[PDB]
Amino acid sequence: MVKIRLARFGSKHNPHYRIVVTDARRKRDGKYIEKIGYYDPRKTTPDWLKVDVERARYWLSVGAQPTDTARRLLRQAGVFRQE
Amino acid sequence: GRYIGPVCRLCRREGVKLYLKGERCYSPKCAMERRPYPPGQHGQKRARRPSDYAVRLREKQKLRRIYGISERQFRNLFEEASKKKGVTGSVFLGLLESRLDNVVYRLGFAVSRRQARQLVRHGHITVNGRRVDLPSYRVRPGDEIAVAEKSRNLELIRQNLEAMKGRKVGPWLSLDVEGMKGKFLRLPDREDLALPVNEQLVIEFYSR
Amino acid sequence: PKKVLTGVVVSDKMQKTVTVLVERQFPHPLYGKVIKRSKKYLAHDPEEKYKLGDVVEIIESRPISKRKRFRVLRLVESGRMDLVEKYLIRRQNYQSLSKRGGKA
Amino acid sequence: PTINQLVRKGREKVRKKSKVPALKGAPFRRGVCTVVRTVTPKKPNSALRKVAKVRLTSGYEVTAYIPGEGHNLQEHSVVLIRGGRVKDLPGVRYHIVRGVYDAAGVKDRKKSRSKYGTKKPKEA
Amino acid sequence: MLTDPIADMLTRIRNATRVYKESTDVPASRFKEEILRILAREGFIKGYERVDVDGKPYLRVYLKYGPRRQGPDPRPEQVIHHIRRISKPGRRVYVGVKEIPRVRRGLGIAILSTSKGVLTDREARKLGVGGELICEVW
RNA sequence: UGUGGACCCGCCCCUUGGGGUGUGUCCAAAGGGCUUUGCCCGCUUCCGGAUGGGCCCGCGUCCCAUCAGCUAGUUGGUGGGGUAAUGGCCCACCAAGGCGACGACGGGUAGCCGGUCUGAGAGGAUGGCCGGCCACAGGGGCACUGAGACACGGGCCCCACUCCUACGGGAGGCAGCAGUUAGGAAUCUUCCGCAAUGGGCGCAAGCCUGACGGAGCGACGCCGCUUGGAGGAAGAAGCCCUUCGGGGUGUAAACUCCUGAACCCGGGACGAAACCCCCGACGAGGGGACUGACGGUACCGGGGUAAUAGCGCCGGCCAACUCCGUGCCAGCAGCCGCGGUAAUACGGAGGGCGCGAGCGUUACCCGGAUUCACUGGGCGUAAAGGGCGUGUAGGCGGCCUGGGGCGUCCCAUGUGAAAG
Ligand SMILES: [Mg+2]
Ligand SMILES: [Mg+2]
Ligand SMILES: [Mg+2]
Ligand SMILES: [Mg+2]
Ligand SMILES: [Mg+2]
Ligand SMILES: [Mg+2]
Ligand SMILES: [Mg+2]
Ligand SMILES: [Mg+2]
Ligand SMILES: [Mg+2]
Ligand SMILES: [Mg+2]
Ligand SMILES: [Mg+2]
Ligand SMILES: [Mg+2]
Ligand SMILES: [Mg+2]
Ligand SMILES: [Mg+2]
Ligand SMILES: [Mg+2]
Ligand SMILES: [Mg+2]
Ligand SMILES: [Mg+2]
Ligand SMILES: [Mg+2]
Ligand SMILES: [Mg+2]
Ligand SMILES: [Mg+2]
Ligand SMILES: [Mg+2]
Ligand SMILES: [Mg+2]
Ligand SMILES: [Mg+2]
Ligand SMILES: [Mg+2]
Ligand SMILES: [Mg+2]
Ligand SMILES: [Mg+2]
Ligand SMILES: [Mg+2]
Ligand SMILES: [Mg+2]
Ligand SMILES: [Mg+2]
Ligand SMILES: [Mg+2]
Ligand SMILES: [Mg+2]
Ligand SMILES: [Mg+2]
Ligand SMILES: [Mg+2]
Ligand SMILES: [Mg+2]
Ligand SMILES: [Mg+2]
Ligand SMILES: [Mg+2]
Ligand SMILES: [Mg+2]
Ligand SMILES: [Mg+2]
Ligand SMILES: [Mg+2]
Ligand SMILES: [Mg+2]
Ligand SMILES: [Mg+2]
Ligand SMILES: [Mg+2]
Ligand SMILES: [Mg+2]
Ligand SMILES: [Mg+2]
Ligand SMILES: [Mg+2]
Ligand SMILES: [Mg+2]
Ligand SMILES: [Mg+2]
Ligand SMILES: [Mg+2]
Ligand SMILES: [Mg+2]
Ligand SMILES: [Mg+2]
Ligand SMILES: [Mg+2]
Ligand SMILES: [Zn+2]
Repeated sequence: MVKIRLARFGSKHNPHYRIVVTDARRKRDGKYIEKIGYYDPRKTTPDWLKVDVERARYWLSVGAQPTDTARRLLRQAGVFRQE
Repeated sequence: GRYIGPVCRLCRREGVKLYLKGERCYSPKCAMERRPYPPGQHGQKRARRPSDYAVRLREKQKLRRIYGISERQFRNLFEEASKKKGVTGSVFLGLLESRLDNVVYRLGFAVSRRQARQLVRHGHITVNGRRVDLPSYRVRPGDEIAVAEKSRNLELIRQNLEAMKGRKVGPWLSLDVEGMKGKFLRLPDREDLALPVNEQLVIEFYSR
Repeated sequence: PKKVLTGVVVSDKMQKTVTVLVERQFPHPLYGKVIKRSKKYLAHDPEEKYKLGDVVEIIESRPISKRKRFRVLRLVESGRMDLVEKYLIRRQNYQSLSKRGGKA
Repeated sequence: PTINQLVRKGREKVRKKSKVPALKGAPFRRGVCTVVRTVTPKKPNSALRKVAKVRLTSGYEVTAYIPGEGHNLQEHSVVLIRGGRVKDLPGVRYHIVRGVYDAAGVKDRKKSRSKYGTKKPKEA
Repeated sequence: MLTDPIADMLTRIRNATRVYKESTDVPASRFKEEILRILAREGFIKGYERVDVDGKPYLRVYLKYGPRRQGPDPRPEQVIHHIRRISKPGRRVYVGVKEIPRVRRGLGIAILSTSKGVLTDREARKLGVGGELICEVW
């Protein structure tokens, strides 16, 4: 099914993931359906994680299944927070 | 520094003191004294009218030789400058002057550029309080170039900053001889430099 | 949108099918001058309602056969063999240009 | 040509003819000598130019020049060719790479050593 | 028959001016007339009028030159130095508003025929339209 | 059982097989687990979403016309078969068609693209790496199972080949990673790990992932960096040229002092927080624990030695000249051209120029080359007017008015993936 997962975009020893919505079957770095965020594991800048909850929620509402790390990040940005 | 080899033999070939050795380049010993003619078995031979091309080749060599930079780096800086907005001549000079190893020479921490280059390499220099051992490192407006706090007591660094007392420095710069701190106020302008080079001939050299 | 083209009916010698010669104009990709290029489409005609010289509109359709992926939409104006003539002569002119002799 | 003509026939792109069918236009080609004669130059020249007929691996049989003061190619040695005409010997369009395979590099050569395939001599 | 009446007119003027004529006649056509209005309005020609030569409608174009000059060859400078057809039968040339050219950094003009009528390159540019690049003049 | 859905006929709305409705007929299901008498995992039919895909159409996509005619499943029709579905897709029958100089058919070559290189641009060349599509999995054919395959590490047959063989008969297919061998001018480690991202299966634990994340080898490319810094004779020795007086290498060296690449010692990462478990509703939210291949690597701090230089060129183009050897020889040579005894062009040497961890060479692409010219060329004598005419297609077309609005121009809008 369609997923919300991380696509690798940094450089050697300089990982920079790109949180994308893609079909489960594509290369992890292949053609995605939509970019809905980014994530710098090493937090090299204050802005090491953006998400756009609006969109993350649209895909979740239509099927998109996030990987474990994907939701960990989506949650950290309050995608599932309902308070 | 770079090139590594007789340096005063370049001033000789350029027929213009490229002041790059500190002392001596003042004292009646710069070779350009009682020996102004170029090096080699034919140095004093009646020079033949130079070719339009030879003229631009030597002007580009005179400039690059002043900063002790490789042709690889010189060219890359010129190309960067070329495509950049603004008179390529000045922008090019602006960039050359922004090299850390140069800013160190300009602030007097070193008597020459080859020395300044070695000071930067050996970690005796600090930009914004952080060690930066890259001669090619590009200083930017607002940066503070100081002497490494652990090198402030080096016999060489002393006499060099002592001599800077009362001594004026480039209008686009400013230094505190006390804290051994310098300041890159702004990119120098064509009019601020007094280089023995018509950089127009250099722009032309790279269109041949 | 299903492409709609307009051309002339040059062939009729077919059952429930007519050939529509469609022309188009366009600037030459390199030389600029506007040039006329043409193409024949085999269009569907269930009632054999159109004849030679009929200028008809043709519309992009669901395949009716190999070659037939267009159906005749409507008639724009009829009778005019001046158009059929160019095609015919240009067709007959093919006798001269070859290896064998021909009273083209 | 009128524009209509250019529309009808267009312009024609000419083709570059190789000056070295060292096939597969590879940079070099390996071969085996079969003859190692001398040849007389032309025009206003005269001398015994050294040359070799090489049975190439590319299924080609060609003559290659043997640059350098003196050589050691026998009527059967394996050699490598690079391609380079010899303005003086019409027909010779390739050079033999001195210093590769059975082609010894020029001895006692101090100058253009890199060409002629000759190692840097020692000194102290 | 005349294959390109505009090319013809442009040329009659090219020719007439080069031998310094007082004026020159050109077969009459509305289109040609609209072009002359530009030339006149822009100061390439004093103007033009509608005469009927030998029973047929022509347009007398009154040419314009500079002052006599000094030295060898006192011939006046041309007001219309250059005037060349751009679009022509056999090779029609159409430009979009963003492609209208600038004849001699503005010291010259380009007459194009748009759906808003015949306009100079500056006029057409302002009006925000393009069309057939008729000629070029400077 | 029939929510429903499928099919036939009818009616209605739509209008190429879309939606509704009525009668008739036809079609459902699977169980399992416990933090057991509910909740979880799952099953069935249907409507829809999302994603992925099939098929069709306009336009664009190399060379040869010393390839000009091509075609009979061919072109179309009716009926049928087939499929998820249109279609000669396939079949029976009927019609006689279809295609071509706006280049059919035939031959040559070639995976296409985003882009890449070059170019002032127009354009030329190109399609490695990365991303998208296609195609193929020893060569040829075929179908089965499946939502999906005509299926690289599934199946059948034919062929070539290797292998085992009790000769009857069998087993195989690195264009996966690595590696071998062959060919070649030439292209790597039979490595480490699943710690990270991604994938498959599982409630989960977790298992599997030569995808991948890393390390290895190669100046193959790009960038950064070092082989020292400051002082040091009107100037050592040697080499070197010399009008023998000097001139050059040369501040170069020696040497003085300063720093301190290497290397030693110490500390030593980010990449990892989730899954999981506890609280809370197996939710939101809160809490906790496990987990690093790279690696004792990066980086930080202390200690610390002056410590690789090369290659091409110096007749003109083209930056750089002298001696000697050689004597149309030996040999240079990109093009002009050098060498038949004073050679700035060969060979060496001193010196010099250029670039420097590289420098040259060969090959190939674009440029300069307006040297196929659209931008941007030509044809009296330089290459180029057809021997002349008639005329077919085609190209082109006088003045005025009107309709249309195809070409053309304008506004808005959609599209123009990411990378570049
Ligand atoms: Mg220290
Ligand atoms: Mg240029
Ligand atoms: Mg060559
Ligand atoms: Mg040489
Ligand atoms: Mg029911
Ligand atoms: Mg209906
Ligand atoms: Mg119905
Ligand atoms: Mg019903
Ligand atoms: Mg149960
Ligand atoms: Mg036939
Ligand atoms: Mg049928
Ligand atoms: Mg069917
Ligand atoms: Mg039949
Ligand atoms: Mg073909
Ligand atoms: Mg191929
Ligand atoms: Mg470009
Ligand atoms: Mg060009
Ligand atoms: Mg381009
Ligand atoms: Mg392209
Ligand atoms: Mg490849
Ligand atoms: Mg790719
Ligand atoms: Mg496919
Ligand atoms: Mg194979
Ligand atoms: Mg099936
Ligand atoms: Mg395999
Ligand atoms: Mg081999
Ligand atoms: Mg893993
Ligand atoms: Mg995983
Ligand atoms: Mg020194
Ligand atoms: Mg785990
Ligand atoms: Mg509980
Ligand atoms: Mg939690
Ligand atoms: Mg030393
Ligand atoms: Mg030379
Ligand atoms: Mg020179
Ligand atoms: Mg000899
Ligand atoms: Mg001599
Ligand atoms: Mg002589
Ligand atoms: Mg010499
Ligand atoms: Mg060209
Ligand atoms: Mg010409
Ligand atoms: Mg002639
Ligand atoms: Mg004639
Ligand atoms: Mg004839
Ligand atoms: Mg007309
Ligand atoms: Mg016409
Ligand atoms: Mg009209
Ligand atoms: Mg229109
Ligand atoms: Mg648009
Ligand atoms: Mg858009
Ligand atoms: Mg893009
Ligand atoms: Zn000096």
